[PDB]
Amino acid sequence: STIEEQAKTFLDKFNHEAEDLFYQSSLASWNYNTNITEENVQNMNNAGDKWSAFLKEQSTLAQMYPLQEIQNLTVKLQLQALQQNGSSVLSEDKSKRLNTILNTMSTIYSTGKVCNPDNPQECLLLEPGLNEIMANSLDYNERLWAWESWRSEVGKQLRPLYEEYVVLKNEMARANHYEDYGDYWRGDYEVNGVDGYDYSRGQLIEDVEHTFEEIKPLYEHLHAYVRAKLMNAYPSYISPIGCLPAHLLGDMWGRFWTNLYSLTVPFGQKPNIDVTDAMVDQAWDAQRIFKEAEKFFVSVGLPNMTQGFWENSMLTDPGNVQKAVCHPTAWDLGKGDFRILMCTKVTMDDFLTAHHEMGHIQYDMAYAAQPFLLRNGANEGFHEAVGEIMSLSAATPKHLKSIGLLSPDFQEDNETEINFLLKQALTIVGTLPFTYMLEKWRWMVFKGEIPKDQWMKKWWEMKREIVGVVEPVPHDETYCDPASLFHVSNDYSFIRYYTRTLYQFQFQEALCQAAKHEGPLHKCDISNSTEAGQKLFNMLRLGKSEPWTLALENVVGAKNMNVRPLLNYFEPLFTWLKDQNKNSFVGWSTDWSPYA
Amino acid sequence: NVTNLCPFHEVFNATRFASVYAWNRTRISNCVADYSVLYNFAPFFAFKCYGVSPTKLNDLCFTNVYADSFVIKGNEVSQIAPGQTGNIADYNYKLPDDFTGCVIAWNSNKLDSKHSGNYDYWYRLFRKSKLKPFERDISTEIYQAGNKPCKGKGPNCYFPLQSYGFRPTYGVGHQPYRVVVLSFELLHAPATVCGPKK
Ligand SMILES: *[C@@H]1O[C@H](CO)[C@@H](O[C@@H]2O[C@H](CO)[C@@H](O[C@@H]3O[C@H](CO[C@H]4O[C@H](CO)[C@@H](O)[C@H](O)[C@@H]4O)[C@@H](O)[C@H](O[C@H]4O[C@H](CO)[C@@H](O)[C@H](O)[C@@H]4O)[C@@H]3O)[C@H](O)[C@H]2NC(C)=O)[C@H](O)[C@H]1NC(C)=O
Ligand SMILES: *[C@@H]1O[C@H](CO)[C@@H](O[C@@H]2O[C@H](CO)[C@@H](O[C@@H]3O[C@H](CO)[C@@H](O)[C@H](O)[C@@H]3O)[C@H](O)[C@H]2NC(C)=O)[C@H](O)[C@H]1NC(C)=O
Ligand SMILES: *[C@@H]1O[C@H](CO)[C@@H](O[C@@H]2O[C@H](CO)[C@@H](O)[C@H](O)[C@H]2NC(C)=O)[C@H](O)[C@H]1NC(C)=O
Ligand SMILES: *[C@@H]1O[C@H](CO)[C@@H](O)[C@H](O)[C@H]1NC(C)=O
Ligand SMILES: *[C@@H]1O[C@H](CO)[C@@H](O)[C@H](O)[C@H]1NC(C)=O
Ligand SMILES: *[C@@H]1O[C@H](CO)[C@@H](O)[C@H](O)[C@H]1NC(C)=O
Ligand SMILES: *[C@@H]1O[C@H](CO)[C@@H](O)[C@H](O)[C@H]1NC(C)=O
Ligand SMILES: *[C@@H]1O[C@H](CO)[C@@H](O)[C@H](O)[C@H]1NC(C)=O
Repeated sequence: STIEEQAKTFLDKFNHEAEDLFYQSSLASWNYNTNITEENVQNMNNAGDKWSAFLKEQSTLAQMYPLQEIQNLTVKLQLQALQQNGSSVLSEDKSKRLNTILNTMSTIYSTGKVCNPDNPQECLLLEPGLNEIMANSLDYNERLWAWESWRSEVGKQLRPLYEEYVVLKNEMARANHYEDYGDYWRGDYEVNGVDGYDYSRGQLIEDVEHTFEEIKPLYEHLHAYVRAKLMNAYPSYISPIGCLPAHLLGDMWGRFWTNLYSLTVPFGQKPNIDVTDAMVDQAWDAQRIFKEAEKFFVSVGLPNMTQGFWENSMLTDPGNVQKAVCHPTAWDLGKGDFRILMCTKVTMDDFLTAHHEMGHIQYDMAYAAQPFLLRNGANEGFHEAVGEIMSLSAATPKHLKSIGLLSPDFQEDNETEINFLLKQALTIVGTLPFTYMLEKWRWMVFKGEIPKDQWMKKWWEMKREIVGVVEPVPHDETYCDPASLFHVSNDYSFIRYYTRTLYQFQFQEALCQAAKHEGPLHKCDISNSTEAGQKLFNMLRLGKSEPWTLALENVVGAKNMNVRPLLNYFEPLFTWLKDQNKNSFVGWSTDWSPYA
Repeated sequence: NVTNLCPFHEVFNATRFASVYAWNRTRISNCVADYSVLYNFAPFFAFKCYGVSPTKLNDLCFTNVYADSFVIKGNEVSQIAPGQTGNIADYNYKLPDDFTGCVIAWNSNKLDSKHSGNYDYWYRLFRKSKLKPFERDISTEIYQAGNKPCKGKGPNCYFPLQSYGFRPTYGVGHQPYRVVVLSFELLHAPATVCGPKK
């Protein structure tokens, strides 16, 4: 027997054991998340330990068959996944140190809190009070105080842990083959062995640079408009040619600009298209919303939910003593089991969220035929974009009119479209520079270009140079601002959002072109169309069996990332902004500072 | 030719139903085979008949009847048919291409699944070759997927059998199913097994 046959037999045995082990672990996790107690935590920990141990031994056995004697190109992917996602290289003491450091950082982030200086006995946590204060309150002093207090009480503690963490991660990454941890993160987009579809780990940086260079002008126009409106709002802090202080962006960090809509609306008099009152009047509930989402998904040809989905999933918060986490998530326990966990109220936002989660569940359902190691999205960005396109398509006025929530006596003038486009832009376009700058800074930090004594200096310099945001209070090397973010402190990658932002718009334009639709792209619906559903399914069913370049070429016809769809989506808003900005200066200067 | 009734109600309606790799075999002879005893079970997942018609079955008379019973998954029931390939078809139970009989299958999730998982149903996974029609192989020897001679369970040596994990929360296509196969034939005989008639 050759190597390939033995590899196939080993893969069969591994799949047939891993399915059951994964099902048990996922069931334990769900049982904990729904019925929070202590014995549920014990069971979840036991299941996780069993799964991790099994993966470890399976990787150790799988490290025997060489990878250069296999030409099937499908066994190789699974063998590489096993060999890379369960291997341990560092010694036991270093592994224990890394795990302890990660647990300490997570606990510090989770249990961190601040107290009122006026009343030390009064303290408030981040999520309940600090987020609300940063969101809705309008007062310079309190926002500045909250921002400074959180930064000083989090980053100062987390700095030495990060300093010790980067060295261990660099050693672990350099151990296998990679230069550093940045290469380890960037290796997700690598494609090897296929002629005409190859992708190197160094191509991603150049692609990101090119896309951001093509994006910049629209972002700077939006920034100028927002700066002018904020100057109209705050009369003694914002400069006409300066930069926006960081503590006036509507949230703790500045990731999203959504909370500035109530202050920068182009036309206040014209109302929005909120349909909460109609839903209340028509006596709706969670069941009706989910049935409507199911009907919408059926109308495009995709299959609808199984009986187990309705039997097992919970859609409303039990309240009383049954504690639970109300974060909406989509579960895939395997063995044909699919559930959605969320606490649903009567709001249009819940309508859109239900559509998004049902889209994620459909994506999970599509590829449930590939081997156990290939049941995943083509890369880290496809799944999110597939989720987001449904929410994009389900918010159009035409869909609401067809459903019945919106009265047929509604008209769409210039101003309604302008308001809708601006509201979408404030959330979509305002987050790209932040993500790009954060990922770039982390890449340089891991590569070693930035020394340990210039962290904050380079961070704020790049913030000013890219995001156009200036700090309100100077920071020395004792602070660690990036550690205050959940993703940075909990060891998660961050470029997936940047990729999904482009992917969702490319997919949406391709789908709308396949449905023979005329007019502006921002008014597009694919509810009745069946060609779009079949075309989407043709890519959904693939899973990980093909490189993402091939799937992208199959869907949109382009092998690489493109930014033209995103620019075409915002064209009327871009023209309006260009016409509006004929007086105020466009651009920013980094020499200014709020603290003289 | 006054006789008694056949034990159809006993091959059906049993607590333990035997695993697929060790399927049971019962011979029916010298009785009146009424076919109204069935249809009292759940709506069948499959009632395919090959040599005769399900309606043209009460008045007909046979020579001898064989009943085979086992438990399989949901998506594997399509592999029990003349001339089919797959793991179950060629490693556990193979049917001849000139089969004359009927195949009955119905969902039994409410009786063959437990919260902690049912591990009492097995199915062979590895074998050296295929299976001849209507053949059985009940043995346990370590598979040799390698060149070095095998001694015990270890690298490149596997335990031939494997068990299911039936649970009540599994989706359709993974829940247990009960399968019963009847194989009739009409040949030189005094026609012992006749349908109910007067
Ligand atoms: C190889 O090994 C790696 C790491 O061991 C595995 O990578 C993990 O992959 C999973 C899924 O692919 C990742 O899970 C994702 O986590 C995101 C981060 O969420 C965290 O924060 C939220 C709070 O904001 C918590 O509630 C949550 O529990 C996490 O702590 C999620 O945001 C993602 O959810 C998205 O998708 C789901 C549906 O899948 C939607 O319902 C959500 O709304 C959202 O859109 C997702 O769950 C995980 O982060 C990865 N790990 C790391 C370290 O990056 C590989 O899976 C593994 N490969 C194998 C085994 O083949
Ligand atoms: C690389 O290896 C894979 C794994 O063996 C090969 O995929 C296999 O392809 C064959 C057909 O070419 C599949 O056989 C099919 O079996 C079903 C019954 O399950 C039958 O109905 C079909 O008619 C067909 O005979 C086989 O299932 C499939 N393997 C898996 C795990 O699904 C692949 O062809 C190999 N490619 C190269 C280039 O070597
Ligand atoms: C998809 O097709 C269905 C079936 O016709 C549409 O449902 C109809 O919508 C019109 C809109 O004015 C109503 O008057 C009908 O009463 C609806 N029929 C039924 C049976 O409900 C649906 O509107 C189409 N999708 C879109 C987005 O228009
Ligand atoms: C939750 O856990 C408790 C503790 O074992 C258990 O008694 C209860 O049945 C579980 N389910 C619910 C709905 O409370
Ligand atoms: C959607 O669910 C209904 C049951 O309400 C079912 O009749 C229908 O067949 C399902 N859709 C498809 C495409 O099967
Ligand atoms: C609104 O759109 C119509 C469409 O032709 C156009 O004629 C009109 O000038 C627009 N108004 C403004 C203020 O842009
Ligand atoms: C037939 O099935 C019924 C259903 O509960 C059962 O009560 C009865 O004992 C069965 N007959 C047997 C096992 O002979
Ligand atoms: C197999 O059939 C025989 C027929 O008499 C029966 O006695 C036996 O109990 C059956 N096996 C099982 C496991 O029920």
